[PDB]
Amino acid sequence: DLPLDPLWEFPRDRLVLGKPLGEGCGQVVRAEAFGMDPARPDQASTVAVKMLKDNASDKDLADLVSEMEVMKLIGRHKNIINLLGVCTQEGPLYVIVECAAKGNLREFLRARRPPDLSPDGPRSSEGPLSFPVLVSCAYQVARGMQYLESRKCIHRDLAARNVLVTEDNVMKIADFGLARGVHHIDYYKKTSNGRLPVKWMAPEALFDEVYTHQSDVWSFGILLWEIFTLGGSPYPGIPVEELFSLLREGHRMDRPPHCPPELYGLMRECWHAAPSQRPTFKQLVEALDKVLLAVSEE
Ligand SMILES: C=CC(=O)N1CCN(CCCn2c(=O)c(-c3c(Cl)c(OC)cc(OC)c3Cl)cc3cnc(NC)nc32)CC1
Repeated sequence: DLPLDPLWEFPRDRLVLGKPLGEGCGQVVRAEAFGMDPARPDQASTVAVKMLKDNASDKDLADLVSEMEVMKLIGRHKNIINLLGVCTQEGPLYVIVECAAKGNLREFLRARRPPDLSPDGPRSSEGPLSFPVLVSCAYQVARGMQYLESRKCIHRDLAARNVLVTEDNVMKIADFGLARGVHHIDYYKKTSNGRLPVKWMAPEALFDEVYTHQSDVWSFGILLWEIFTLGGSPYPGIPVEELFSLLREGHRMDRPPHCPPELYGLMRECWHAAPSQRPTFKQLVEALDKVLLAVSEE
């Protein structure tokens, strides 16, 4: 059956599968792994494991294998979900990646929105989220995307919900190696979560089925809006039908409340019609870095 890759192959009996982590289009499971670091063979670690759905066609198998091989080639970076190991021999196909304890960025932000709350303590009107951390989140997603771009990897669905947050609040770009079938997209279809993925698509991607890294930049611009709305849904109260014509008329989202003009400027820059007139991820990393270092250091 599948070829043995000793560099990545991990003994399946060293896995202890646990509770699911989400939906997927295979099954994702939180698992316990022993000896992932071969220097510490009896040391436990929490990982994420992707497997095949019950009654999976040969396509579902080919998709996961394809996704497995993409992650091998892209390599390691602190701001993406990294491949840890695989199980290809003598049993079902397992793909083992890093686990993000705090879930996706959208839920992270929404669950940490600021407080008519009865004031206790010295910091009652002080929410968990502060401006510099928000910028840091944006900066990390940018650096992560930059790495992917350098690996000639286009995400095609960059969004706050496709960014994962670790125990130490590190942003990791999720699901970057998926074959999402961009020729059969139901633009009207609303996900289980209530999301309309069409709201993250660049015009050249939506209208012309053209994806580039500049297409991801457009998406990143939408992600920027999500961050500083603390998990707000883009184009509020606009159904897909209206979004079509609005985008054709060149409509853009308004400046969100409590958002400095520097960042709304970057958003609008990412939403420039001409892809060449949008910033690169390298420029985004640099721009966001300047804002990050401009914080008051007491
Ligand atoms: C697409 C529709 C959908 O409805 N959904 C539900 C939400 N979404 C679940 C997040 C659960 N989840 C993953 O899918 C992965 C993960 C990632 Cl990103 C990979 O990218 C390359 C690859 C991979 O296998 C190869 C795994 Cl297994 C890693 C991961 C780490 N941590 C956590 N904790 C919540 N959850 C993860 C999966 C997509």
